[PDB]
Amino acid sequence: IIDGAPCARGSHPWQVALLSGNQLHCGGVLVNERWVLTAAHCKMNEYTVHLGSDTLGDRRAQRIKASKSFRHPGYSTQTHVNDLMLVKLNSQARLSSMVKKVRLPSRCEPPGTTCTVSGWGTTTSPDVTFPSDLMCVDVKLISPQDCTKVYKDLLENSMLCAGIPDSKKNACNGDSGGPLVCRGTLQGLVSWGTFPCGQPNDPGVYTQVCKFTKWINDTMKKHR
Ligand SMILES: *C[C@@](*)(O)[C@H](Cc1ccccc1)NC(=O)[C@@H]1CCCN1C(=O)[C@H](C)NC(=O)[C@H](C)NC(=O)CCC(=O)O
Repeated sequence: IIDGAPCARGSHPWQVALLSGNQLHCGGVLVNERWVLTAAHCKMNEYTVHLGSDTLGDRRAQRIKASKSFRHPGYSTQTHVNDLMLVKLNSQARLSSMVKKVRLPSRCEPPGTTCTVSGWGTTTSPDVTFPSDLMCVDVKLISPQDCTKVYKDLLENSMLCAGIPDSKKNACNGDSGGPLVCRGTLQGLVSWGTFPCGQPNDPGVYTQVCKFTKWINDTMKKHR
């Protein structure tokens, strides 16, 4: 997260991290005791999932191995359309005041809504700096018509743009798959942006969760 501040302690109990061993790979969100939602571009053969602490690296965090994951069938490794994936935990997450299921949306929040995006990704770019504490920034949803002016053919329908005018506040490497929450529901998963991160007036681009709830539910049903 570029130009953020630590998230409020205990306010992100549905945030997880996907690790390669104990190295950050991506963010994610806990959907239920057996499933994490993240970005398809974060696909690996196996993952370690961190839950239950705002401190990445916390010796007391819950850690669960995950062997199985399923990208949206429409995902492209070229364009990153449909950048979402479900990761199946090998054992059930232990829920508590610090480990909670995210609230998936019924509806799509409109342009101009204020939202919060979180993650443990780099706070600097191109030279990286990885934080210990979960970082947050508030960003506003940008309409497709406005966002197309910037990204043109790179933007496809189920991508949602968000940012703050003239601001570096944004997502960056290591934040993918983490949550963009607006008015109490999960509206986005971090997907992509420009490089170096934090260029003013280059929106962050998110998978628009309100377009994928049938696939999310159907896939979880199918796999257990
Ligand atoms: C995987 C996830 O952690 C990461 C999150 C992220 C968010 C914002 C900025 C950078 C990274 N997502 C990515 O790494 C995605 C998926 C692979 C490629 N990718 C990108 O966001 C890359 C960095 N974006 C680009 O290549 C964009 C489309 N082009 C440019 O940035 C060109 C130059 C420019 O205008 O500055």
